[PDB]
Amino acid sequence: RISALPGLNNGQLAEEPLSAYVNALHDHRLWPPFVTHLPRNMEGVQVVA
Amino acid sequence: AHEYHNWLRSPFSRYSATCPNVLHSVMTLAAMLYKISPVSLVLQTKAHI
Amino acid sequence: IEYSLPVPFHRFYSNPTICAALSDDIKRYVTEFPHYHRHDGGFPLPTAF
Amino acid sequence: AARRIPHFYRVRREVPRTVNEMKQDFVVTDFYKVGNITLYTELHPFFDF
Repeated sequence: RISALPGLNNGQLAEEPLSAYVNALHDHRLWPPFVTHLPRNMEGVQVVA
Repeated sequence: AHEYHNWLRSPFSRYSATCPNVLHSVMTLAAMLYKISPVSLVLQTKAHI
Repeated sequence: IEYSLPVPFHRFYSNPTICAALSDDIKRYVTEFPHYHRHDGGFPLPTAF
Repeated sequence: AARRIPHFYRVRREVPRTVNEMKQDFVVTDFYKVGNITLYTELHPFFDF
């Protein structure tokens, strides 16, 4: 709740929501250090093993 | 060892090394993750943050 | 779940989380538009309501 | 209406944001600034336009 700006993040300016531009927690490009499942969406993200 | 291309640089761990183990430290770590794109900047200013 | 139908009809009672859990169409809709997930009355009600 | 509710969300199109909702995200001081688009509708205390 603190991370986003709920009062102003109602919209889009690309495929991404406004909340993704304001804070990195809501940005899908930032991954958690430990993963168990791949994310649903990976538009600009490419994973290399 | 690619610090410059990482998302979280040295100040993050420098802060976490000494922060008290209280909720507010978690909140501040979240607040430090605010992005500094122009869209983020206009959203932050409109909230008067 | 099989016998349950979600009815978002009021700005106080339109919680997108419950509707997405109960209805697959609403789940796809919210997946397409993540900014609609919020709870401030910004979730689009059907045109009738 | 209850059966038709899923059919509304079946189409993944977003809806325009109403003007009354847009008024709510200005802070107390910048409501009066020229950046408040909606001011041309705020004509009467007791009525909406």
